[PDB]
Amino acid sequence: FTINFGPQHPAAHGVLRLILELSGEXXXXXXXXGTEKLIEYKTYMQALPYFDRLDYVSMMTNEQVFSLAVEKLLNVLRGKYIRTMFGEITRVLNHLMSVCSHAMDVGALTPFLWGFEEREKLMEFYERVSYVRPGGVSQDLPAGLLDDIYMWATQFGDRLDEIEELLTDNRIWKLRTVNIGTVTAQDALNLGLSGPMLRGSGIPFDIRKNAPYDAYDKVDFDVPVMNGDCYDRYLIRMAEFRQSLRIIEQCCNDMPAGAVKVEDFKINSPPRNLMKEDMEALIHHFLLYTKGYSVPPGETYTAIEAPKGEMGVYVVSDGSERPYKCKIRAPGFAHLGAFDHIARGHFLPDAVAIIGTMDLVFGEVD
Amino acid sequence: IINIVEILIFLVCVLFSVAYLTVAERKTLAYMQRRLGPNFVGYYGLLQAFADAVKLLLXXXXXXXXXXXXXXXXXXXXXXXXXXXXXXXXXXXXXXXXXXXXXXXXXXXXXXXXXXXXXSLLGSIRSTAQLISYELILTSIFIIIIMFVSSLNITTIIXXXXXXXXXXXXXXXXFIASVAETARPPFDLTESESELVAGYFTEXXXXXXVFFFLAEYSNIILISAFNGYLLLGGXXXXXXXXXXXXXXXXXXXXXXXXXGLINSSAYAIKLVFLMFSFIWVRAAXXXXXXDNLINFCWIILLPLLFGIFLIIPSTLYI
Amino acid sequence: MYLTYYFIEITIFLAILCTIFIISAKNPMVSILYMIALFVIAAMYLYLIFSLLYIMIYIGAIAVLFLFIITLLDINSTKSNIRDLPLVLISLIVLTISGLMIYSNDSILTLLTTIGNVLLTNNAFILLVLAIVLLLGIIGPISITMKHK
Amino acid sequence: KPNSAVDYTLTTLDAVANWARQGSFWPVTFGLACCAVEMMHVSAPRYDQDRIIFRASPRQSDIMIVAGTLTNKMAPVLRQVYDQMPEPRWVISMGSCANGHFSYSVVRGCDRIVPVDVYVPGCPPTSEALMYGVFQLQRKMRNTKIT
Amino acid sequence: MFIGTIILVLSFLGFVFNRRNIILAFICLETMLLGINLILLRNSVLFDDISGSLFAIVIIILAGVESAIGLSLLVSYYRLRGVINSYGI
Ligand code: SF4
Ligand code: SF4
Ligand code: SF4
Repeated sequence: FTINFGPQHPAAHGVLRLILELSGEXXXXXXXXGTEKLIEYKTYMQALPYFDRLDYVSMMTNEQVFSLAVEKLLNVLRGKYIRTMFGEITRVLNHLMSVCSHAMDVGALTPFLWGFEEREKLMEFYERVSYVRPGGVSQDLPAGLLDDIYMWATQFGDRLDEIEELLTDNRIWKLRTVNIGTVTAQDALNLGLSGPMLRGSGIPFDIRKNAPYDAYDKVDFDVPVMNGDCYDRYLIRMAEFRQSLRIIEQCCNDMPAGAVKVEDFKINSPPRNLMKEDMEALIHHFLLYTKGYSVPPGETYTAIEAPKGEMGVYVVSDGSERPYKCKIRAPGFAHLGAFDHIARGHFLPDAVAIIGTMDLVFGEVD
Repeated sequence: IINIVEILIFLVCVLFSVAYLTVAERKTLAYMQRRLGPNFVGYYGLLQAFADAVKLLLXXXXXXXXXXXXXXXXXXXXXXXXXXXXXXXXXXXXXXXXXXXXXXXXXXXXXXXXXXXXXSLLGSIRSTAQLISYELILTSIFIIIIMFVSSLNITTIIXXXXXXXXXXXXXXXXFIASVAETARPPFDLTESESELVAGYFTEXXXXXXVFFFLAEYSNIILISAFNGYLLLGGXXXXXXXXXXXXXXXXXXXXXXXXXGLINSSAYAIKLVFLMFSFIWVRAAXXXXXXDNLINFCWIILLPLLFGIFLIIPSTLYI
Repeated sequence: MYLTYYFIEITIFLAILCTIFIISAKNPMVSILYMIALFVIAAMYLYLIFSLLYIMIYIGAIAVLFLFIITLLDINSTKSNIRDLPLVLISLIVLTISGLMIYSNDSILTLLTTIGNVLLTNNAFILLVLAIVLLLGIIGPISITMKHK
Repeated sequence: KPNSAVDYTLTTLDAVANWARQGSFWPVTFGLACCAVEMMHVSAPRYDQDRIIFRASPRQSDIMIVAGTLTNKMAPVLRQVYDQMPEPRWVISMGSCANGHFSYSVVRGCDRIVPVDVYVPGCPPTSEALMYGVFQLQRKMRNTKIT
Repeated sequence: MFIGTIILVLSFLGFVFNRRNIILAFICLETMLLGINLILLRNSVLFDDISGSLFAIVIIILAGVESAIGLSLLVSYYRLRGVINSYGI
């Protein structure tokens, strides 16, 4: 006697074969069914188009992570500001989707529509640019970058509050979330529960702070904080939305004239106009796009905070044009191992709410 | 004979409105969400009701989970019960308010039947229970309004009401909280869908769905209208009827027309507003978690109204 | 005039059939539906208010309870000396009569039906007892199916 | 094909239902990866197309939109949903993955398991391109389609 | 009263001959109660005023109680899950 969750429309998409054993209110026997292999057979530059494919909503977190680790292995400002801006923009796009998705999953539609309008403003900022590369970035933004983010940053802080205005003063959502979704902080650490799912439960360990990457050190970010539940994980992400918007404002301000990718010819490739004057640039251009570059023989793993948890690329390089083995530390897979424990004894309609709060995407998991 | 045209027109109208109301909820909610509902299917968007309800019948689609012909029978009873409730409005019926109570008693029977897969049927029993709770609530309220009145005929209540939703504002608020709880925010979540079961609504299958939603919205227009006669303003500008409203009628001239219309336009306005409340309550909405709806009514709303029975006659004998 | 009204003894004809159908029906659910229809025929016979009382309560609640119980509780169903034993007693029924016919040969060669007046008033002792009888109704199960700690 | 055929151009009855069909078309959402995310931008931009959820049964909808990567394991499930759909049914293949990143864990094409009416390339294709595919299915239901 | 009497009879017959079943019984009894109510109602109308109408209503209330009692009796019987005691019965 079980409930086979899905098999296509559980409440949104995914796919799901969450064979939920039940007895009223019991045993989550999931089944999460070769990117790991395909990446091996692909050059470092080629793995960029593959990278964004995993977590589609916060694709840039995937890009940054991978690009960073590859940078560290290889040893490669106004470009680092663009990343901090884009990482947070993709964090706003990824936070919007999840808040709404979960607001839709158990409860009503309405917030989801609003979520999507601001998303359409970011996808427009995504079509305008395309973006991240191992040297830096594909190309420069535009003169219409500065004045456009402000129009989005002004007509967002209000909008961020209407979604909150409805949810903070939770109608049924308070009765449905408040106790549900048991996450002991010790046991979250024992189950390796990534977080923003971990920081709501009380523990204050986030990669952006513990191990700050490019331009995140120089930017002023606030302290988002009670009891490991769906409601408090849901609300922390709403505060995270406003602090992200404050990073976007703070990073839009600190944007002067600069180059976009690492000048070392063996890495990147920024000629575009120089293809007509230099010989070393074509011999290089042809070679980078045919063979590529061979990194140093050794292991590397650089972690980056995604809005869906802990993103890390474990790249073993055997001095080849391609990575010898690229194992992506899956935030959504790590978080899901705590479902059989968190949803144990919980309700069936709440078993949908307990899943949306985890902030999962199947593309990242598998 | 003459009555055949009087019944026909009315029912054709009722059905017309039922069909359009689907498109209404659509457009209204889209306005809330900053979007537009059925943009083309019109002109206006009038032909989204028809061209859709025509498309489910043309599909013309059955699993042993529900007995052969009992599978497409609850679809018939849900509509047949809704048919009676509208027809029982037009006619006077000397004992009318406990004729309205006979139909909402008999409507629910189709839910217990609907699924009678083991577990899906279990899910049906939940809704069966859920409905049963608020159906008891409404009766408690019907009864309170009869306490104030004593005359069981619906008409006497409709006509009796220079006040209606002034004393009974709290009661009416509780009526809408139950009137919606019988079908919209909870039932939308009470559907559950675990897994597939039952898509958007009760395994539709086509074209039984056409009579289902034509018992849903139909028994939302009648469910709100019913609330209107009992609790709300069941026709006319009463402040004017107190201030000497006759002026406009007496100075109008003579035709025996527009006087019969005024009231219908007022009731139309009432149901329109109640429907809008229904439009937004579906928007604002959150969870239901069946046990978290059983707890709400049995332990709270039900004993709240009980205490009211221990006030109405006491303050009547005061 | 109005012959159909005169022939509405059609109620009895229907009823006998509808109950012979509650018996014949395999299995319970159809029989439940049947009890509803039979009660509906009874209501149609009350137009010949007790229909509306009968429809609101019997069909309204009882029937709902029978349908809600059958769908909840799996139960169901469809000569070994003791089974033969009742039939043994009926062959004695025939014998009594057969012995008797041979015995006689010994010397031979505003307000609408109301009800409230008497219930709330004269029979208030009963109305009070009916509040107490309903008490048990709800309490009995709460002390038969509970299993509390 | 044939032009103004029969005694009197009617013809009317079939086209009446077909016009009603094409614009009221019921889509069954089969969300897999990124393509399901673009297909949601589609609903934000939908007005007449609006019907998703009819996707959950799935016996209530006519238009099967396969959006995302079809894993070889997912292959027998996608087969049973299309078979568990009602008879006048259409299929829209959304995405490079559902049309034709070719791996060892994914089906090389969605047409291999279920017959495909309209193909929409892109990675993921823009919302308007799915609308164009929706119109490619609209003009197809109308008997419009040819070379 | 003619109708109600016939209904009562049928109900009684169905009661015993039991028809093995055991499930039908409660339905049958409820039917019997209805039948009687019918007989009395005709008699009340024959007589006039609150003579039988009240007793009628009572049996109705009482019938409700009986169905409650019977249904909880069934819920009580039919103990759930397959756990065994040890030699005591
Ligand atoms: S490189 Fe060109 S050919 Fe390859 S995917 Fe990019 S677009 Fe297609
Ligand atoms: S590829 Fe080599 S030989 Fe061919 S022209 Fe270029 S650099 Fe000189
Ligand atoms: S097509 Fe591109 S968009 Fe759809 S799943 Fe495949 S990878 Fe994603």
